[PDB]
This record gives sequence, structure tokens and C-alpha cells, in this order.
Amino acid sequence: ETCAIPAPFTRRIVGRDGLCVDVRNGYDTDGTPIQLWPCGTQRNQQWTFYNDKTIRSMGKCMTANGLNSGSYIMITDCSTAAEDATKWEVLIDGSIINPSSGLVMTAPSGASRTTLLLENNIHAASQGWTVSNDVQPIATLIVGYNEMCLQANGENNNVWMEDCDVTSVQQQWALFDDRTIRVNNSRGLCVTSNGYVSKDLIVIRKCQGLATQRWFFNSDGSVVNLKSTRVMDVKESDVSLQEVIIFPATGNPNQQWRTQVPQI
Amino acid sequence: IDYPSVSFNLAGAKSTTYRDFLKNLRDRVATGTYEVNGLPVLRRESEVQVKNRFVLVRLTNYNGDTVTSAVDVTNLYLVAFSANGNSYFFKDATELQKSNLFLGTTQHTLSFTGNYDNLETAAGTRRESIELGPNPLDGAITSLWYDGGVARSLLVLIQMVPEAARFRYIEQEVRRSLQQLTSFTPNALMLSMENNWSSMSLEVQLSGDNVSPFSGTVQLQNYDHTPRLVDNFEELYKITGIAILLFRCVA
Ligand SMILES: *[C@@H]1O[C@H](CO)[C@@H](O[C@@H]2O[C@H](CO)[C@@H](O[C@@H]3O[C@H](CO[C@@H]4O[C@H](CO)[C@@H](O)[C@H](O)[C@@H]4O)[C@@H](O)[C@H](O[C@H]4O[C@H](CO)[C@@H](O)[C@H](O)[C@@H]4O)[C@@H]3O)[C@H](O)[C@H]2NC(C)=O)[C@H](O)[C@H]1NC(C)=O
Ligand SMILES: OC[C@H]1O[C@@H](O)[C@H](O)[C@@H](O)[C@H]1O
Repeated sequence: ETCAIPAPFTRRIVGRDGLCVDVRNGYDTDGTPIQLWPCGTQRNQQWTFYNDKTIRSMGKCMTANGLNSGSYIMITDCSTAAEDATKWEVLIDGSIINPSSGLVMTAPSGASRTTLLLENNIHAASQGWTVSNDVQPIATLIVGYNEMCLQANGENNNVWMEDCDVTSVQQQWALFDDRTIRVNNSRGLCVTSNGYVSKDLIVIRKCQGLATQRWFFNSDGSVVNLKSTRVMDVKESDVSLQEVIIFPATGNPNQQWRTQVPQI
Repeated sequence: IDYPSVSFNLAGAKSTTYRDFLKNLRDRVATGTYEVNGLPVLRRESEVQVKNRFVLVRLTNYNGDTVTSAVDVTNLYLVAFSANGNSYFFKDATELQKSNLFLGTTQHTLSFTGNYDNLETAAGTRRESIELGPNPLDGAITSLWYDGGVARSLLVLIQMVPEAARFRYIEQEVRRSLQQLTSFTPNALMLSMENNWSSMSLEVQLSGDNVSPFSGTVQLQNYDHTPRLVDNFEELYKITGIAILLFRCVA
């Protein structure tokens, strides 16, 4: 009865292109901006989440310099900070949002040193974050519809459904922490949708953190495109190499996907 | 009492049919429930009226043999099974069970309990070395129908049904086992998620609906047997494909 209150835990923040969120140069001085940087052990890269909805490194709370689109994030004293620029929420869809303003943490680019900011929630992949101590992406087999697998073929620009062969490098995907899906041995390529409308095809584009490349693996078995609320669908009509597209949720089998981790 | 049923016939059974089976199974027990993060939490014991506490599963082997098992809707546990007029219950069998299950059948109490470790010892072998799949299942029914090697046989049923309903990862493995009639032994990861269902249930509930991170981490095994710890829902799901939650917290 009644969920016991958990103690403050320490984890890191993995986001765009796999980079970690860390305080610039490890300066614990109030006002220091928050930025991206390769994931290491450096204490300043560690964040402790308290029940007060506040996350803080080296004692200082993660604060939103301002509460409007464009304001940068930085650390500062919790006792003197604003009671809203210090409150954050971590959602399963991979969304880190500030309750009051409704703006979400964003990463304009995947280049380390990039200062993180508060922006309007457009569900782009630049707003996709995953907080955990395990900073690596999960390599897996994307099984679907007819026991076939999602296979990247040719010049890694197309994705067809073909008989599952675990050893086929073209059937191995890396579930990145920024909520994007990429080619295991070509993590620069992201599974992308050609649009936000039903029947819109699905191909392989360069990873740029667009709203067209942000996917959410719903617990119901479906994979959704947060921005369009459309899910991945397998064109039944096709005999072979059936293509995948984004179609309104229906519940049918060809909209079911099981991530079978081959390594973890 | 008359409890709802879900049946699965091995004779000419496809991977799809199996999938449909595990579907009806979940619906039957996930009734009257509030869900967290999309996953339903089995009704507490003090909420399920006896009339809807157990669900009957009907599994038939290639030669027509039919064995029925009663699963507790509150924990998705297998509590007893009956075949050819006879029924069996584990040593810990609560009056509730015998009192309401398989009335009209010669009931029997077993010399062991339904623990993965108890079953394992009674069986004389460990889950890790037991084969699962179409044949093992078929041969498992026959064995129970003839009240022989009941222990080791129960381990096949358990992993191929309740567990499958729990973890979609298992559902897959088994599904593939039917699709190309072969056999497989559970790997380190599989058994790893089997033994931590409760922990996962705890972690998920504590954080509450939508909250992604876990206050604590779940210990899972990798194929090589290398320790692995998931600290966030998505991670847990993506890896296990969990479908049902066991009430532990209340949030
Ligand atoms: C998904 O995609 C990722 C990204 O590519 C893959 O991960 C890489 O996998 C490769 C393939 O195994 C890894 O390479 C291995 O590197 C071993 C170490 O080599 C280095 O030696 C120098 C010494 O000068 C060191 O300085 C380096 O730090 C490295 O240690 C290399 O030895 C190994 O070969 C193996 O051969 C036999 C075993 O069969 C042994 O005798 C030998 O010692 C060694 O074990 C590989 O070449 C690479 O490190 C991985 N990179 C990353 C970033 O993860 C995944 O493999 C893909 N997933 C799947 C399922 O394939
Ligand atoms: O980009 C500035 C860098 O400064 C370093 O001192 C620090 O260790 C890095 O994590 C990063 O913050």
C-alpha cells in the first residue's frame, strides 16, 4: 500500500547523437551553462534526481536561465533559484520537460560543447533524452508483422521487410538514447519518415534530430512518431520486400513490433 | 464454479494462432484494472471475487490429449491442473483453490510447491537445461495426462504460457519455435527476466505513470552471463517486452 518515497538517485543524461549532459569545465559556480560532451566518469556529468522534481550536479540545481523558448540551461543555488526554473519532468517518450512553461530541453546540434536550452515542444529528435547509468545504445533485431525483420538495404536509404537472419548486418539496429533508430554499423543513418501523413513512406536519412526521425516504442507493441502520432505500418499488399509506412493506429498485427536484443 | 477459458491446440497450430492465444489470455486476466505506462497491474487479492479469481487454460497435444490448468488472475501463477478425471494441487494449495477448482474430479495434493527452485529440485534438473518448443510442449501434455514426470513437465508449461504472457520477449522465442519446429533451452537473459518479474513490477510502480527513471536498478543477465542493470522503463521494456505488471506498490 502506498508507494514508498525513493531516495535521491544518481544517473547521467544521454541525448542527441549519444553525447552526455555535463556542466561546462566542471565549474560548480552559479550560472555555469549546461552542454553536451562525450560520456565519461567526470563527477560533473553525474546528476542526482531528488523528489522535489529537481536535478542537481555538485549540489547545484539544474535551472532554466529563462522560462521562454531559447533560454539556456545552467546550474545554480537551489535556495536562491526560481521555483519553476528548477523543476523538471522525465517522461518515457524521452521527454525532459519543465512543468510551468511547458518548454522542453533541447539540443540544437549533436556537436559536443553545444549549450542545451529550453524550447517549444516540437518532439524533434533533438529533444529526445534518456537518463540512465548505462550510456550505450541497445543493439537489436526489429521483428514485425509476419515474423520478418526490418532490413536496411542497398545504399542504406530504404527499409524493407525480409526473412529474419540475425547474422545479417543489415538487420541490426541501434536504439539510441536520443530516441532515434540507427544502423548499427552506420550510426549516422537514422530510420526516417518521409512525412507526417498516413501512407508516408519510411526510408533512411542522415541523422539530424528532426521530428521525422524521432520514434517512441509504445508499450502496446507499436512504434509511434510523436509529432504525427502515426505509427509504423507494413504494407500488406506487397508480396516481397513489403515497405513500411506511417499509418494511423488500428491495432492490426502489421503494426506490432518486437525488439529482440541480439547483444543488449 | 465456471471460469472463462482460453485454449490452444497443437494440432496444426501456427505461430499466429499461438499469438492469438496469448492475446485472449492477457485480456481474460487484465480485466478490471488500472494500468501504469500502458501495462496493466493484476488485481490485488483483496479485490477479486472468487467467481473471477481463476482462469482455465486448455492445452491439447497432437494426439488429442487435453490438460487443463487453473491460473490465479492476481499473480498469473499456475495453481493446479487436471486431466482424465483427476486434478492436482501443490502442497501450499489454499482451501480456496481445492474448494472451487475442478469439482467433480479426483483431486490430489502434490509433494512439492510451485517455486521455480522447488519445481527445479523436484524435477531433478534446472530450467537452464530443459528444452522448450512444439515437441517439448506436446510431450509435456502427454506426461501430465498420464501423471508422470509432473514436475519437469510443469516447467515447460509455465515458461511457455504464463511467462510468455508476461514477457513478449519469451512470446517471440516460443513463437519462432513453432514457426520452424525446432527446440531451445532458456538463455541467461530469459531466465533473468523470469526471476525478476516482481522487482520490475516494483521499480515500474514506484516511479509512477510516465516517470521514466527507476529509483533502483533491475539486475538482468546477458547472453554471456554478464551482469546487466536496467534503470529506466524504456530500457526494461525494449529488453524484456514486458506485458503485465504484478501489484506490489500502490503509488
Ligand atoms: C553493432 O555495432 C557496433 C559498432 O561497430 C559493434 O561494436 C564493435 O564491434 C567490433 C567487432 O567485434 C569491435 O571490434 C573488436 O575490437 C577488438 C579489440 O581491438 C582493439 O585492439 C587495440 C590494440 O592495439 C586496442 O587499442 C583497442 O582498444 C581494441 O581493444 C578486436 O580484437 C576484436 O576482434 C576479436 O577477435 C578474436 C575474437 O573472435 C580475439 O582473438 C580478439 O582478441 C578480439 O576479441 C574486434 O575487432 C569494436 O570494438 C566494437 N565497437 C564498439 C564501439 O562497440 C557491434 O559488434 C555491433 N553489434 C553486433 C551484434 O555485431
Ligand atoms: O566543453 C568544456 C569541457 O570542459 C572540461 O573541463 C570538462 O571536463 C568537459 O566535460 C567539458 O565541460
